[PDB]
Amino acid sequence: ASATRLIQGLRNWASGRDLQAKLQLRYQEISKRTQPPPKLPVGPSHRLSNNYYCA
Amino acid sequence: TYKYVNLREPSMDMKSVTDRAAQTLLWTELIRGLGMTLSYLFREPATINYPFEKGPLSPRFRGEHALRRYPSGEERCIACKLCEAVCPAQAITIEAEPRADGSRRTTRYDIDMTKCIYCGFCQEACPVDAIVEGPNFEFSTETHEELLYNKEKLLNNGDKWEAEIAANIQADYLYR
Amino acid sequence: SRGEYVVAKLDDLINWARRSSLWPMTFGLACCAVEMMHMAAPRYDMDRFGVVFRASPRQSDVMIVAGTLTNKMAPALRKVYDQMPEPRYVVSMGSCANGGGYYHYSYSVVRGCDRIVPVDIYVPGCPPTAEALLYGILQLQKKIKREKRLRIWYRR
Amino acid sequence: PTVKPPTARKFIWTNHKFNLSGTPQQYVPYSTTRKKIQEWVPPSTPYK
Amino acid sequence: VKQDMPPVGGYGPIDYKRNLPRRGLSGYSMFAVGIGALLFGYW
Amino acid sequence: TSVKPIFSRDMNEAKRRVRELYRAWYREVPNTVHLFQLDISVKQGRDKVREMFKKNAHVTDPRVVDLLVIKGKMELEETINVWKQRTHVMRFFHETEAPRPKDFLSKFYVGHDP
Amino acid sequence: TQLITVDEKLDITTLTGVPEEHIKTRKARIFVPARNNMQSGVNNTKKWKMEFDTRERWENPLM
Amino acid sequence: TRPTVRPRNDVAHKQLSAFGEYVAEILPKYVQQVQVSCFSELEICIHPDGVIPVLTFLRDHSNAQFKSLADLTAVDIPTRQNRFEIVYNLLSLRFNSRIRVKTYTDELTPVESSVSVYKAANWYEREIWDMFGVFFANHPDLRRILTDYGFEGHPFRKDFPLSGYVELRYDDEVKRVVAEPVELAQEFRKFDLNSPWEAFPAYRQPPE
Amino acid sequence: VYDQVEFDVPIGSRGDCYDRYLCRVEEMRQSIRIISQCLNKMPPGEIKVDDA
Amino acid sequence: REKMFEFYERVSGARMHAAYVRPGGVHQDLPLGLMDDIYEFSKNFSLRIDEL
Amino acid sequence: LHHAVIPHGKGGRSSVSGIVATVFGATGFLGRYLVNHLGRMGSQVIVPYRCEPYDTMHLRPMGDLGQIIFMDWNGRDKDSIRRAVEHSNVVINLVGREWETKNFDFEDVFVKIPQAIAQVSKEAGVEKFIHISHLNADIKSSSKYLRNKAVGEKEVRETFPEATIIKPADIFGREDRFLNYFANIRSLGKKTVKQPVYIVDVTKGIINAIKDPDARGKTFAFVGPNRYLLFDLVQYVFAVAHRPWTTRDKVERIHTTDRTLPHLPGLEDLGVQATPLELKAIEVLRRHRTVQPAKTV
Amino acid sequence: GVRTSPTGEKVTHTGQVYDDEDYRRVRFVGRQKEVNENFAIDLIAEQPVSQVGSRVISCDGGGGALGHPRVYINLDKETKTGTCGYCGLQFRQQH
Ligand SMILES: NC(=O)C1=CN([C@@H]2O[C@H](COP(=O)(O)OP(=O)(O)OC[C@H]3O[C@@H](n4cnc5c(N)ncnc54)[C@H](OP(=O)(O)O)[C@@H]3O)[C@@H](O)[C@H]2O)C=CC1
Ligand code: SF4
Ligand code: SF4
Ligand code: SF4
Ligand SMILES: [Zn+2]
Repeated sequence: ASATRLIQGLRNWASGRDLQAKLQLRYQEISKRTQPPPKLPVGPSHRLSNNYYCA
Repeated sequence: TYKYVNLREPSMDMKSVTDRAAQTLLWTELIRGLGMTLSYLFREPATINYPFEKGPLSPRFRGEHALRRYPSGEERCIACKLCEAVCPAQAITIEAEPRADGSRRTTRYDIDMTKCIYCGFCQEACPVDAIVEGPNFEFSTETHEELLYNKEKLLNNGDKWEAEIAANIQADYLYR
Repeated sequence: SRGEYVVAKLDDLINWARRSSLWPMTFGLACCAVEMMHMAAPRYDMDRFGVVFRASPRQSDVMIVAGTLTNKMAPALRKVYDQMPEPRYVVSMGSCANGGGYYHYSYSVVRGCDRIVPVDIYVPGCPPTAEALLYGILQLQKKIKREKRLRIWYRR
Repeated sequence: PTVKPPTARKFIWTNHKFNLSGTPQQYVPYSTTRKKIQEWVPPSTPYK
Repeated sequence: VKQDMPPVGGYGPIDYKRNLPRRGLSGYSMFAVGIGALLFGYW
Repeated sequence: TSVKPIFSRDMNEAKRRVRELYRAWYREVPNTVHLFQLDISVKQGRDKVREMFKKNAHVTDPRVVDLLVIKGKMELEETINVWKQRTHVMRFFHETEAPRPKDFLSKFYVGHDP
Repeated sequence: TQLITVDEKLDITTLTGVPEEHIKTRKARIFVPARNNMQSGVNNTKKWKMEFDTRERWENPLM
Repeated sequence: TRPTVRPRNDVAHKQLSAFGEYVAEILPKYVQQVQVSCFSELEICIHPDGVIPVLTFLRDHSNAQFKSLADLTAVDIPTRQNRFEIVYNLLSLRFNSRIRVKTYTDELTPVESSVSVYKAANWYEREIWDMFGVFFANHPDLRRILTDYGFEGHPFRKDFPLSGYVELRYDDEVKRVVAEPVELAQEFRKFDLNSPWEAFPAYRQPPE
Repeated sequence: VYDQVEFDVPIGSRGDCYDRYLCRVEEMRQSIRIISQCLNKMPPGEIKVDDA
Repeated sequence: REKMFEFYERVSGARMHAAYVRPGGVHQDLPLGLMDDIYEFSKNFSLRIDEL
Repeated sequence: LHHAVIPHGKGGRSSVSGIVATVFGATGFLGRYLVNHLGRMGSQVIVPYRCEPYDTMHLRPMGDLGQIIFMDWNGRDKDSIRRAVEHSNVVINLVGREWETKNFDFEDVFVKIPQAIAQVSKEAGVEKFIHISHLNADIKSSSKYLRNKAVGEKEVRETFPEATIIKPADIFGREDRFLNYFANIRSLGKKTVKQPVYIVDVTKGIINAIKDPDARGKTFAFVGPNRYLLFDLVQYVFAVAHRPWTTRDKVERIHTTDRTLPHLPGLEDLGVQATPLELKAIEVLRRHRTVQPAKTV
Repeated sequence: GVRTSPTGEKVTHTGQVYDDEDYRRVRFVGRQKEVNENFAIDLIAEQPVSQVGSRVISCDGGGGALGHPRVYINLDKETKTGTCGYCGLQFRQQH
């Protein structure tokens, strides 16, 4: 994304496609490496009543 | 539900015939391939500068093994032999005896780093988070015998990498 | 004296030449060969260190054993190792080449490639990452740098 | 670690050491267990 | 509960079809260009 | 007690097959020695062939010796074509193996193995 | 008749590929395993097991 | 039993039972047993002499059309006097179905080769001969396919140990790779993990 | 859940290597299609079976 | 391919041999922010297939 | 006898043989064969090396894990010798050079170094010391090599009365300098008589001298089963090889006849059958290719 | 609390040290024997005992899910403190 406009134009002409729309090099658009802590849900068997294992 | 790759009949009118013959005689698609490889020349390469730049990793990464301690100096392993029972490669050897104050502690804890497949079953079978797979991966040795860790080597690895292993465990323990 | 200085400088020159043009051959046996291919990818770029991609066995310097060495494959490995010109080096990649790994107790797996060829660098992992094999290659370069062949020749 | 420093513990190394392979400080494996079978030391006095 | 989930409106478009630009002149145009270059050179 | 035969109905045709396999091995031993650049003579190879046939010579079941002839034929075909290397041919001769003691006293001296 | 008569004892030792000193010097033991006295379950005493005598185990000089 | 139990298919079970009756009634000369499992899989256990007719019928019948041979396997069960169980897995693309044909043989009895029906059987039963020592009569080219060139013994049998009888190492005196009797630095540790309590009462065997 | 996603199946016509290569390229495209559909239809809930 | 290996490592901790899909489901849940990266990668993969 | 030195196993690669051997000059040819024979039994081998470790790379795969210990040593430094031999129970001496150089002449190689090694191994309490001499060693010999070897043998015997002194005649093998010398010279024939001995027989004799408790203080002479003249030996070597570095000291040693010592015990007293040259000449000289046997006196 | 030997070899926390006449000390010649200088038995001895006013106490090692499984310790005996079986921490009743 640091390329000049002339190099971008030559690159797009020789490739035939708009390469700047879909760049293969990742930038600040991806998610952060530090995330807030999660809270995962529990399954259907996490019940206090009517939870007999033989059923 | 399905599609017909390569079932396009060629047109037989003079326009299509002259287009195909001009493509044959003047080498159009060869110029297309040349030009696109030229366009790929003028892009910034994806090469990082190792060892000054490192590839991205995750807190779940499985590298070198380590033995942890409680936040009082006492080691966490209580010689329950679950890690050597679950080890798919039989890389762990454990021998235990009661020590001087009667605690249940190991006297021998060997991990063969040439047998281990780095699968992480031991760190998830541990009930006390004693054995871990640390984030270190650059530990190549010049000798085979340097890859046969005893208890002292693993304890030293834990003391060396605690400040990172504890942070990775703090980041990941809510997904377990 | 003068002679020790001359042989020290010549040793530095030949070690710099040898360590900065390591041409590898790769035994594409198993998973670890796919990880070797991933170290030859644009991200890690083995070529930028002077380490070419897939050199011939008759002109390579370092031989990389990436995968499992079975009983049916070991004499071929020894035959390929014997034809390499000196100075030749061997790098063992992954647990299968280090000590057998997952298939250590198998009936048809050689328990380590060091039972067939001499091995200089052991790269641990299953598979060791491309970062780890790059580290092993650079450690091999460090090992080549501190060689003392001409000093040993002068002292003898 | 200038923003979020790690937790300070007394057993954590204060001096980080790099890969010591091929050095005199390299790791040498050994058995950490003691002897299993105890031998019979013969008496130092003659039977006379 | 907090979980890794898609958004309410989903994600954006993602292409999966072949895309070839079909650029350049026709057969007649390129043949005319070559013949004109030949005539200029011969002249 | 009736069983399905493999190739031989009784012992005579089985003995003929053993004879033919021995003739083929005896013929091929010089070519095997020459092509593989072995360090043995032709006589040592023929003695090894005869030793294997004599070791395997206490069997009276026609189907068992039919399977033995079949496996010997596979080994002979494996050697006629260059599929074995020099190590596979020389694995019949245990040169690097230490001589195992046989009498009681030496086995008593070296270990607990009976 | 596609069915021949073999009146000899069944012996397949020449085909198994086992070395002879692991045949003539080994003692097989055929037994029903004892119930473990630490447990009251009897599911492990249903099948016959055949095993072999224990040979020498020594200590590795390295580890 | 909704969330954590696998749902049961009954239409497929009925269809497979009907087709098992159909096959066992068309071929009574070789078919010995027909069963349909809990998860709707049809197994037809036949006599070893009728391997070619049963497979040719299942390949060529208008109501079978089992044109694909997926897998061919032998299983070693030492307590049976016919210890080897040879298993054919067939797939029918016309009816979108799968079938299993099982037969038995011991060490010394050969089995008729099914190369003349399915062409994958060539390499499949070459591997079966290599691993279990089961001879296949009327084979085009029967040799070893996976083991070492000088290997003695069949490794997938259950009396063959996990680690073999020989191991390879390079000897400098003879300048060659040599085979020696096997010695392990660490013995493979055997684990007795079987629980002494019965798990599934539905599979309980009657007492003697 | 492969019956809840929509995709096409590439079918060759000549049995050569070129048709198989085209089939693999089209399978890449259909895999991208299924990936987008799986992203848009991810449900909440637990990840292991609750039979402990 | 290296990007997809990064996805594998983020979800399991190993680049190639994840040992992630286990009988009963999967071993660990997806971390937060993974599917956005999957969406971006799949958004550009069409142009990657087009260039190949 | 310590508990860790009692032998165990079946004599394989992973076994324990109870032999802790320090092999000086193990980077050569006889030392290479001896380390190969020692490592396959499962013996602890200490290799003190002088050269680059790249040359000891070939010795590395000759034993199990932890069974070969490489360490640096100096010829004129007794501290390295004491560092090497203080934990072993047998010390083998194979230090030699066919030529003298600027830093080490024949008196340094054959007299001073064996004397220092034997004295240190005596002071370290080593039970067995084996020193490899030459057969034609004589105090009045015309060659400096044999005179210095005889002097060094006498010094080793006088400083270590329990030392075993071995006199090989002439050793031929894959990496030797005897048959490879004659094949590569493309030096003449005279009335010289020789009985060369195979390298494997010499190695087996050394191993059996280590094992046998009655070989302490003896002096063995290892010779081959056949005595050849020099001229027909050279002709036989040239005929086998399909062929129709040197010094004047090597010229003198070639033209020196192999002496006969019936009083000294040989290979037959250690239980070793000597291999004749006709069985191994093709193996040695197949590399030189691009036969009637020699006459035995 | 490391300890040395008359040989000069360090003694590990498990009590292992090679004998003086043992030949296996040759592996450390020119190299070093790695031991851990932090002895856990000496380190857990410095922790003060915690005094509580209940008949029983519960221990999870601190950190909740990041510790050991939660156990319950009885404090009926007055002659001795109650040591946790996992973490080694000891407790004493106030009365
Ligand atoms: N035909 C024969 O070979 C016979 C040999 N012998 C004796 O057997 C012994 C071994 O013979 P061989 O293998 O052929 O000879 P080599 O030259 O091949 O080996 C001699 C060894 O001694 C080492 N060495 C030589 N000089 C010195 C020195 N000044 N300081 C330290 N190490 C040194 C060499 O080490 P490096 O290469 O690292 O420098 C080498 O490993 C010798 O003592 C020789 O006299 C006796 C009779 C016959
Ligand atoms: S990561 Fe897996 S193979 Fe390695 S020690 Fe742990 S359980 Fe064993
Ligand atoms: S699972 Fe944990 S507590 Fe149990 S023996 Fe292994 S490391 Fe120790
Ligand atoms: S070490 Fe692991 S990744 Fe490498 S070849 Fe072996 S099984 Fe595959
Ligand atoms: Zn606690």
